[PDB]
Amino acid sequence: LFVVITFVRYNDTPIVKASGRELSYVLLAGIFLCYATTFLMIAEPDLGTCSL
Amino acid sequence: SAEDKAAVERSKMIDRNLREDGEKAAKEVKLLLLGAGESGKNTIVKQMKIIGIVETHFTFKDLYFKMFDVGAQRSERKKWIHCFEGVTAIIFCVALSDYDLVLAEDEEMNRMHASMKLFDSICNNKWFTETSIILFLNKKDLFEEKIKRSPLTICYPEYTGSNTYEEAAAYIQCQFEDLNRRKDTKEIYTHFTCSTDTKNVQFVFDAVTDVIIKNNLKECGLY
Repeated sequence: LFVVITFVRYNDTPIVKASGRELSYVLLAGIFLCYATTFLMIAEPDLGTCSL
Repeated sequence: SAEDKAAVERSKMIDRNLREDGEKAAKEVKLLLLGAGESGKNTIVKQMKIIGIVETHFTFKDLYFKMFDVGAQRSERKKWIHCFEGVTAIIFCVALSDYDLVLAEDEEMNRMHASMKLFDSICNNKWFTETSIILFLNKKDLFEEKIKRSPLTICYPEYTGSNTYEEAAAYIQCQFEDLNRRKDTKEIYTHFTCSTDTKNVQFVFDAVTDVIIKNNLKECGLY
């Protein structure tokens, strides 16, 4: 979230240009989802959780 | 429309040829060539060729170059230079030996200031914003031979350097590059050349390659 809000508020400096912009935002949201996988795993198996 | 199907066939074949030739031409790089009279553009064009509008074709490791020599047109540049808007290089040739010369049939206007005035008119023209200028400070040897005696102050009264060659040519480069106002977007690739086998073709190749990459990185917003 810190890196997301850093790019979001610095969305115009030549190094975020060099980072490719929104393709990098896609990468970083992918990292966010890969992290939330851990939050999802420790929960009770139930039925929906095992599917997700 | 039994025969008009053949007409559509002709149209499709012509469109195919059109697209192939168009992509072949858009493959190639277009370089303007301009400068004052006797700026030494002949020597420069001879070097790249060894490796109305006069079109000269040369290749340097693919990336086939077409060069357009325009000095031949004594006419209104304002209504002509609205063309050449798609050139990815504007080779400007100026001879540093012009600093010493008072006249070019132009009311004792110093040839150097005449060249700078033409450079100002062409670099800042609003047709050319993304096109990059490659600056050939030609005849570096004859300048080095002249500066040893005749002070650059005859051309640039505010110059206070020791008339040593490096401190003079660096001043001319600094002045020509500071003459470009829209430096935020435009780039000036100043180089020193003379009548010898320099890397001027290699330098044109490198500057053109860099400008191409800069343009493409603007296309995707990476730069």
